[PDB]
Amino acid sequence: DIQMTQSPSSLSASVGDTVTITCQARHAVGKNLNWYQQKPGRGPQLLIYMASSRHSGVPSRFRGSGSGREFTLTINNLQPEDFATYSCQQGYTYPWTFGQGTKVEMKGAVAAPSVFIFPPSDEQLKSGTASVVCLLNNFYPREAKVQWKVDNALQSGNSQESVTEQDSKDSTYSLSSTLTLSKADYEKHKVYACEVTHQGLRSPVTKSFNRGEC
Amino acid sequence: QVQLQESGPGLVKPSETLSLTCTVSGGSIDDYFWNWVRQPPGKPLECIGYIFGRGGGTKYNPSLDNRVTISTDTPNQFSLKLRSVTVADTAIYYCARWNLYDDDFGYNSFAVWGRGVLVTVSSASTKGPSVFPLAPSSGGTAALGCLVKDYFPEPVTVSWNSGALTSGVHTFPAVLQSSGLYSLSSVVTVPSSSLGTQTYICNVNHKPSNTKVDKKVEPKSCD
Repeated sequence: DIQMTQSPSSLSASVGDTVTITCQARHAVGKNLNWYQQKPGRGPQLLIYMASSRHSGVPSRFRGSGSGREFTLTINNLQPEDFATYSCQQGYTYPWTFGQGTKVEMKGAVAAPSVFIFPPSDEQLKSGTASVVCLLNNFYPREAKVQWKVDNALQSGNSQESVTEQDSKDSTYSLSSTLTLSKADYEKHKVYACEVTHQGLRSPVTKSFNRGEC
Repeated sequence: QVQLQESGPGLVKPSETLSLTCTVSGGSIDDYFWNWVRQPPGKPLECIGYIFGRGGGTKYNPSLDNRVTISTDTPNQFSLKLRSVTVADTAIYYCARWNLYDDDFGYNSFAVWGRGVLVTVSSASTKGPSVFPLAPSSGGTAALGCLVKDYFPEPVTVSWNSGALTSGVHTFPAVLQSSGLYSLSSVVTVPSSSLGTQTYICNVNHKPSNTKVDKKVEPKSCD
């Protein structure tokens, strides 16, 4: 099929800014190019068709341009409701392939995470499993890394993490990581550590506990 | 006033056939390409296939490996069958109309979409969560939370103090464990001064099992 590539995959902007999203087709498609908008929990809706035509009801701040293999969506005077994901799509030959989407996010100031580590609860340990949780709170930008260690052993393959959507007011993200171990293994070890790397820190920070401490 | 909406099971077991219906209301199945499209989590939107009119020509994306059938079984419905599903087929499925006519908005685009339906491919069974308290060892700000573990299907919602506590709350996307069950955390940061001026309860709701749990979380102390 015709490969579609958008640039960038995500960008940060402020209300009132002009934002430009690029879309490239590996083969030429004339003016047969659409743009769609999506939000979390909301499916796609048409913004632009035939490269530059606005769909009914779309504000004039949205502008499509380009042809052949190179296209752009310009959003002037970016509004709060415009923080969203934008996808291009060629409508020249089926399958009418989509680009990967570009997420328009809010700009924020660099902020290091506040890090908290939570031991398994006594309540959970009554059963055969232990979950250790590390919270990276209110940081910017989104990229961050967690490393888990138990008695200095690197834990690889037994953690999972997820990240919130950006905070409406402060532009920040938070991340939760859970290390899973058996109760028998948790009770056999002492030192639990979450090491965090993030742009807002000059070098890594580590939060840790000794099993059983108050 | 032409509206589309998808219906059918939200859960399909691996190797089984996923079936969905799109109901066109206001209008009916007419001279357009009636399409199915999907978006797997973390992947681009993907065309699945279409049919023209009532029983006209079809076209299917080769990416679906010849597992697709699309038919127009009533004047107002068209359907998708997707055979031999795997986890790669978990996605939000949309029906959509491709506009054919140069005298209307949306020419050569998906101008009208359904709202989408999430179909998850899983062998798991409905199970309500266990809820555990999150308290770190005893800077001015404290963190507390709840771990909502071992439930299926999604979703679970969490509030704090029956909705009276909203500032500082973060409820994370769930993760899927290899057991086939989800786990999720919800945390809140609060003034450390408040750890003795306030009780903290997370209110967990798992509607698929009609399970509600109100879990009191108490801070740790070295006293």
